[PDB]
Amino acid sequence: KKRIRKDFGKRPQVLDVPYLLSIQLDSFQKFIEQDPEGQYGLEAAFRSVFPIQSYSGNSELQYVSYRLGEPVFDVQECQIRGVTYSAPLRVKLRLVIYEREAPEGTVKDIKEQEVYMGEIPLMTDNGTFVINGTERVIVSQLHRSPGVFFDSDKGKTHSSGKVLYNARIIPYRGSWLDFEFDPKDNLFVRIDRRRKLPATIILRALNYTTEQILDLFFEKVIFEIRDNKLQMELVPERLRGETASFDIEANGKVYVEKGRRITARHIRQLEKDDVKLIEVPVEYIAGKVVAKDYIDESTGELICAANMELSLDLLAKLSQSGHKRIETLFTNDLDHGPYISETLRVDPTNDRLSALVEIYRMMRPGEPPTREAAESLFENLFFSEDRYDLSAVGRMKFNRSLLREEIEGSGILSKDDIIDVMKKLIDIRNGKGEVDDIDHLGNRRIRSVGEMAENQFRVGLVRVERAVKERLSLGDLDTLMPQDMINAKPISAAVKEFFGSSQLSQFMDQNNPLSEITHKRRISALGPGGLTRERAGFEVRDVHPTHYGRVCPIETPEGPNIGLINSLSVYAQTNEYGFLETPYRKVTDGVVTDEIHYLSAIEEGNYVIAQANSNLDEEGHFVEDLVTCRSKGESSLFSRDQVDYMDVSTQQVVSVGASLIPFLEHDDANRALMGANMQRQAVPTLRADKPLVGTGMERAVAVDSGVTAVAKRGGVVQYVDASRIVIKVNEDEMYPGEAGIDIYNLTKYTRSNQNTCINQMPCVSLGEPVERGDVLADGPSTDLGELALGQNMRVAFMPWNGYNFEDSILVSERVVQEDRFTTIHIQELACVSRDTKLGPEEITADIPNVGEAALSKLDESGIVYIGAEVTGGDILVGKVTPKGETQLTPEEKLLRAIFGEKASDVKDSSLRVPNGVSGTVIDVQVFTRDGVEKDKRALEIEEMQLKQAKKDLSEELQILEAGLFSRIRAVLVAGGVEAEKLDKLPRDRWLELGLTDEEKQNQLEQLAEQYDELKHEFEKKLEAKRRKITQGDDLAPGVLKIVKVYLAVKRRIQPGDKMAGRHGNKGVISKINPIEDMPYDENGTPVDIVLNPLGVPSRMNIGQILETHLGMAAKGIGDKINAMLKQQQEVAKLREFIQRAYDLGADVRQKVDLSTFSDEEVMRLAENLRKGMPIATPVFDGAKEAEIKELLKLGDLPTSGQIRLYDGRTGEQFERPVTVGYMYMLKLNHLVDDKMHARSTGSYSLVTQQPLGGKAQFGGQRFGEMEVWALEAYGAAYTLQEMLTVKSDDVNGRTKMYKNIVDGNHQMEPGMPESFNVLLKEIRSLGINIELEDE
Amino acid sequence: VPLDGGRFATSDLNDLYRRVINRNNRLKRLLDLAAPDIIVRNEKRMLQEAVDALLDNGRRGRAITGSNKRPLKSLADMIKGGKRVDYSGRSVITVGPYLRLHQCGLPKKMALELFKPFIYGKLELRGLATTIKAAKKMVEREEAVVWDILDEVIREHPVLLNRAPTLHRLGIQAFEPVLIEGKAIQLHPLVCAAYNADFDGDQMAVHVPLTLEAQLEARALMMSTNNILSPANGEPIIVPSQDVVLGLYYMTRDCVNAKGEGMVLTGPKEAERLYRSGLASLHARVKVRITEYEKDANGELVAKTSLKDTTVGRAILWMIVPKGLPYSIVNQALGKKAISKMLNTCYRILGLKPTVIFADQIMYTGFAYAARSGASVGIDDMVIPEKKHEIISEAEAEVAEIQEQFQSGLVTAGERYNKVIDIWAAANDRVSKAMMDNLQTETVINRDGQEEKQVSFNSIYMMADSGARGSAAQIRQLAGMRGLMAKPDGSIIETPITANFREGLNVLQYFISTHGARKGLADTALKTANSGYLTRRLVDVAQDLVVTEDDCGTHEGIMMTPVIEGGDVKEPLRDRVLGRVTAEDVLKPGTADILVPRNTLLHEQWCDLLEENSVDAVKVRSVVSCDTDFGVCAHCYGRDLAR
Amino acid sequence: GITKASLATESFISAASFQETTRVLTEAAVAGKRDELRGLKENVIVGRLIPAGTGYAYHQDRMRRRAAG
Repeated sequence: KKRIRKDFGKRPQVLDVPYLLSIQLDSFQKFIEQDPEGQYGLEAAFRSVFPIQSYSGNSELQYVSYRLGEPVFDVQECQIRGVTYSAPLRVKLRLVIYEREAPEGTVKDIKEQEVYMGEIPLMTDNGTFVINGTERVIVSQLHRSPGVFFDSDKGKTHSSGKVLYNARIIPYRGSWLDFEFDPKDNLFVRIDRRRKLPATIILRALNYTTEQILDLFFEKVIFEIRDNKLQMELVPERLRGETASFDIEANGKVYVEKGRRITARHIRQLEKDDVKLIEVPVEYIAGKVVAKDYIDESTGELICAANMELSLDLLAKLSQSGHKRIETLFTNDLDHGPYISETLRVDPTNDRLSALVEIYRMMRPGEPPTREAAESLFENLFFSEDRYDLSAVGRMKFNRSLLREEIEGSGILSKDDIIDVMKKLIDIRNGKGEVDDIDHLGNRRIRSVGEMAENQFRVGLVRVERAVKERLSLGDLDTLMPQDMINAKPISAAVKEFFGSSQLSQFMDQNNPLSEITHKRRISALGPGGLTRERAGFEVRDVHPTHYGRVCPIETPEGPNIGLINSLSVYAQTNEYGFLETPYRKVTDGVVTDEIHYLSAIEEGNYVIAQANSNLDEEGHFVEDLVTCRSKGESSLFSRDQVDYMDVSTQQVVSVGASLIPFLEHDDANRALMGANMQRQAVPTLRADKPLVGTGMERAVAVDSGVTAVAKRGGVVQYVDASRIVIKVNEDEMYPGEAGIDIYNLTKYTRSNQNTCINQMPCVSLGEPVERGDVLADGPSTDLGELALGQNMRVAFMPWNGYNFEDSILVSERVVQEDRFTTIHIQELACVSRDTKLGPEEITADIPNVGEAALSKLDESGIVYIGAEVTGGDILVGKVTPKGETQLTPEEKLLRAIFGEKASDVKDSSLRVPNGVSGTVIDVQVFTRDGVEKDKRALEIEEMQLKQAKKDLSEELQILEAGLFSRIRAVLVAGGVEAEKLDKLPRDRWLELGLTDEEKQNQLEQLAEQYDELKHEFEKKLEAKRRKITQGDDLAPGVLKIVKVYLAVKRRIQPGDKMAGRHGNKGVISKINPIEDMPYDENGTPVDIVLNPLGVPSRMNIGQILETHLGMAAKGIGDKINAMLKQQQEVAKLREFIQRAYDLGADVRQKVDLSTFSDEEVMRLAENLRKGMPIATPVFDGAKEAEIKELLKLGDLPTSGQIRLYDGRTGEQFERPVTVGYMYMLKLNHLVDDKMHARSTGSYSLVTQQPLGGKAQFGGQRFGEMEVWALEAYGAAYTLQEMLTVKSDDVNGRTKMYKNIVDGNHQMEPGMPESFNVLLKEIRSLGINIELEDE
Repeated sequence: VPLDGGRFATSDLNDLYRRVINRNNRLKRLLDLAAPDIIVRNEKRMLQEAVDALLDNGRRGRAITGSNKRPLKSLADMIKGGKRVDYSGRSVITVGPYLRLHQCGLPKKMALELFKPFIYGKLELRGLATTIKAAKKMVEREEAVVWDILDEVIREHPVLLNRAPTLHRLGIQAFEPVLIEGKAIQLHPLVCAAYNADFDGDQMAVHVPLTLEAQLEARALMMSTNNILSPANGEPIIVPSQDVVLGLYYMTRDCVNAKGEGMVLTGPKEAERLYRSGLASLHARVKVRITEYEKDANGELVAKTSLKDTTVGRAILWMIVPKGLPYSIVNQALGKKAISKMLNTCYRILGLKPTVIFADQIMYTGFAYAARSGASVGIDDMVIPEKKHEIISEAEAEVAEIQEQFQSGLVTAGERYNKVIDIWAAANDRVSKAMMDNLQTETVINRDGQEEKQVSFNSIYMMADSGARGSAAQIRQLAGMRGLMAKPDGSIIETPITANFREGLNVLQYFISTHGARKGLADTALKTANSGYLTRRLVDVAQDLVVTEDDCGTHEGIMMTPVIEGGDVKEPLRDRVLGRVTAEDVLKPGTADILVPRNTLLHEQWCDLLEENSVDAVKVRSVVSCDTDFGVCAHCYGRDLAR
Repeated sequence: GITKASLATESFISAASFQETTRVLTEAAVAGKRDELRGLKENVIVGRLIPAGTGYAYHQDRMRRRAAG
């Protein structure tokens, strides 16, 4: 159901765009219901254990189920009062004192009731955690992926330059375990990023001897002492790249003698003959390193220890002892370096006790290392679930790094896993395997909202674990008291500090619908457990090859956080394990199938991707033999049958913001990055019309977000209105016949986070059929499904007497008069009644020193009336604070005595509207304290809220009653047709009298149950709302009532407001410029805006010119349609023109015309096309220059873009033909009014007497060092002296100079500033003394 | 101090002083009762810890306390490592064509709030307000006549404007306050280049000179009229920007025929012919009576009437030129680089007042003529070359032959990418040269009999050949093609962007171009902060010395010569010696000529050319040498400033 | 270098601004130094007329005035 189309683009749809806010919704949806992942998996540290220090045998708490069970205050009421969208966290425990076998406590068991373990905040319908009234939005984290990875560290580390590789195991919840090399090839280890210690110490800590450690890494080489000589187990492959020091011979044949080197040919000769036994000298064995210990069996004396260097003397003792097997290490200087031997050489600890004590001293340096403390500390490092965890994902990722078979395993690391990581690191050091990449997407998980909340809850449970264990261990009473054991403060504060206090939970930038969707789909690399700012570097921030498909290259912002914060792609989606997947069409060797597969970061590199730019046949195979394709991280070529996969759509890459740009391909990437940032800040204008030169994706963007009210169940519209909309379901209702209907409330005239007027308006008319999933009621910055950030302006590219200077915009008076860029704001002014030691501040209308203007705006109580026009100076809420004493100077007492005293003991602190702004009061409010005298206006407003809500609920019940009675009467007229006899009965008679047997009477029983349910639900909802309305309203811990005043203002397009286009075309409005003196053509039509042409050529944003030229073609067909509509029907059913308009796009592909339909139905679509024809140029496969030239025809226009225009003031024609068109501009945020400050004199700070405000005036402008350098350069000593002392921070100098300025003397009369004098006192406060001598 | 509704806000020094007082009091009590050696010594160490923490925490451990996890701010921390000022404000910038050089559009509400005390004093002095409180009530309720009093207050009272990124001395500049009905601060287009300011939502701050000497300092030193020339280089800082230069470029450009002919006139009378149609504008080599004016030796002015073959635009633009100067030949050239040179020569010959009025006249005439021209940027302006596909196919054929050679050994496969990059770079030069040669000349026209050529009036080419933000590389990227794109690793890609901005761009090439845009923005962010980091070290070291002791003796100095890269590259630059004091009579081919301490003037520097190319070495006094004690000699320094 | 040259200076208050304040103030407290203010940076923090441009003559008059004692 749509009365507007517009069509363009060549390539097919294939796969439609998914839910835009799927990642935000699905992540939080996981953390709630499912087992071993979300909420249940969050309590993995409190599923089995919680053993109370081995007291009463063992014992436990044991979690068993939970559930939330509805809300408390709801989302709408949580916006008004300062309270989050909360939901009570119940959880049934079961305290038991069951041991293993016999004695102590004997199987009690309670099955205790559920306890309130804090309160976790729930997500709204469209992804938003409401906290204390504010909207809020939790952005996704892009941290480093858990598991293990070998870092490069290549280049100049410490001069010379020689690789220095290193391994590093990153845990999910535990301590880090690094493993790095040095210049001398020594293996170190870093426990939780600490001081370096020998890697063999960790092996000793896991109960491994020096001989056992030697047999793990290096290969042994046995030597035999027989027949008074030295033999050796020769291995041919081991002698590759080594010089022969002795005569290598076997079986009476000298293969390689002693001198020259051993080549690969000698290895083939040795391997062919099968030589595994040859004689060797004493000097050759001296070079090797002995593996195990060797004691002399004759005397019992130890001849050298493990890992010691051999010698001529040592080998003589070993031969004399009578040992038949001399175990030694082989090694080399290429593929098998002696790293573990060198690490053992510089290792102090020789056993498990010394290793654990050394590790205990390194970790916790202070207390003396004991037996239990040293073992338990090492045990709680990488061998315990409470103090170490790789999760289900990191262990799977660790297995892939080590080349394992299975992907499942334990959380904590084993003894074999550490040795395997060290073995792979040793292989990577030599020449086996390659290094990993940090910038690649394979080692970068997407930690969303669900993971962070469960992680914070895991920390909160760890806090309560020590309290529960200590209390249960000490106490041993027969009574349970399990609900009172676990406190609510620890769990609630853990969740509350993360949700609306910690980083990542930023304010929801809801200027427009695109800003909310872009904010929800954002992904930052910094925050809790990741990057920051000072680190970061060139890598990571730069756009990697794996980003193509996952994230947008252009959408990342400027400044300090450029590269760290990247937006998610359109077709992208988060994987199950944590990685970022991306869709791709399956091509089964030649023919491209209709199926789609989500390829991971690592998985995508293996297969051969293919671009969507290459055209295909009618159905199946490709056109060209060789086309463009991506494979192995490079954009090479391939054969026709070689391609495995294909691109899903043309806009697979890039974000939703970049996709909204019309001619994105024609614009530069630098300007496109600015153009993405230019959007979102586009404020919601009054009556937002649909954009002419569109993309097509804007239709999905508005419907994706919760701004526009989409139809849940399709049917027919019953009652349409500004207040609400009600649609009868009609076609296929629910299972049980419990009435049709579908009430849509639709919020209207509400303030946003950026002070923007958020409202909803009914697009669909009364008595109109509508299908499921369509825009019933539109929202702010939209036009019946299609999004609209601004309004279309008749632009003109030409110079205009220095008005459009360095990217300045020259507007027209017709734009301001029509109210095209008129922004409606909604400010909220507060007025808190405080309570001092002297007395309590009361809100009253009897304010001291006030005339007739008080009672004009304010009421009898002292609050402004709803709908009164206010200005900068008028009082909104009257209030006075008690303050006696005074004293009063002699002149003031005599002055008061002359004109009546009236010196009351009370000051004034009424909530007045700020000087400058002005508007109308929309809605007042009053949050009264619990146990205080309620005001007359407060009771009147509360009575209005109670009456309106009760009438709304009563009318809501009446709407359901009309549908329910119609549904019952429809069912009742099939079997027992009363017909004209019916429709003259009461209410009670209608309920009675049912049908016969079969499916009729049984359905009517459930209808009566649903009718009685609605009757009971009306009283329950009314009683709940009545209790909530007339509640205590407990505010903050200050005192007394408070009064909020929502006043709306309407600002016009003043000269200075920052207005910009869609292709990074930044601008500022210069002057007003009347319609009489503006650029006009042969006809009477003038120009809406006049932009400078010099800006288009400097920055490569040529797509803006394409948007202007195509906009003229879009407007041209609209003028032709308006010409047909005006002066009667004329043609009457002119479908051939509209069919030719839709069809004629170079006769390419992808279009539909009015084949079906009828008269009047076409007139609905034709009336919408009067303003503009509208176009949908996608992004990559957009409208070409030839198609735009074709679009220039039909509606009658110059096939070029140029057009001769008269001046307006003079009336003469311009020399060159100027480029006129329709550019889709938009009024951005910031603007004038807010960005405009001035201050002569105001308040000052207590610490240092320097200009500051906010309460009444604004704070003074800062000079700084850069300004002082310019003042010193020019030689303005008096200007710098006045700015430093008297103008800024001189106590006596400011008042003296101000008195001189009032008298007309000027001068200065300066002195020593308070900033310097405080430094003198601060320096003198210490032991040093500073004194200013005279001369 | 008590905050809002209880909850006091105390400093960390109160906690440190209380801890030191408590430990010292316990130590005093310990030295009185039973005195154990362990207890008394430990309390003394605790008193040392409290006293050390109070003076300066910093190093050893850091004493926490006071709930918060962060350390307490000690006395040393308070003074270890931005001066807010009253009578100031800020607002969004805007263009103001009608304003003069020494003028800036200040808002009515902002100027009223800024000059509060002056308005109160001026009101009470004349009459109207009986007292100061009455003037405050009269000023609060803006009652018409107060605005008239505000006009008198800011008549000859300079307001100091200022930008955010204050690099040089020209960042802060003063101007006469002009009242404007609006909420945005207007500014002069000529002085926008000095501040490095654009109209993309940039805001500037204003400051009012309260003191009498401060107002004189703003007028004499900090004024925009005084700051004509740059401090770094002798050339003009407030030269005509994009819009004005494009209009002056349009005012030249001699197009043959097209309502041309040699219809003679006398200067000012040609303006009547231009406004009344008939004749075109940049038509032909039309003759006209040019009344020139020159001076020599004894100063004065000497007239010189003559019939020079100029254009209608050059004849009309000649009225804007001052009394002095060469005349005709300045306007006869064009508007691009010589537009700034004409202003520099006018400033050197005439003075400050004549050059300032000429700058305002050139800005007004440039803006008006640029409006009358109507130069646009259509789709057909950037005309692509016909031999782009042919050159790309030929370059791809050469690269295919090189790849085919590498397949069968022959050439060095290790360095084949460098030679292939040279082939693509040569193809990029061929596409750039073909696009430039076609877009530069072009055209046909009808010179009397019809059949001729001159230069393409194609908007972008006119913008490119007249400053106006239009380089050769940007124009090459638009119509021609983007060259060798940079990769993330550092190396260049072997397949450059064959397509351009005029044509369609593929997803692969745009993805590759995103790395250049991301790296360009990131490097610009780093280099911007790094420039200020280097400037802080330069300022900290240098900002003690000043020119003092009038002018000391000392002849010795650096022998100034032309920076010769001509040994094996052809590159000369003999503009170093200008406004520099001579060491001592620095010879001449014969005798005499140069004086002892004579500063090389602008005209006297031209006299060095009269001594031929042989004299390319002159000893000059510099700031490196000089026999001054604690400063610098005024002669040894030079002159190069705005003055 | 520029950093090495800027490190050495006569006035302690000027050195206390840019460089490490704890080291400069402690060293200047040991030996009884005194900033006879001729510098620009040291005079700016005190809040007086800078010895350059519109000043200079005021500083030169005060410098000559401090020759008596």
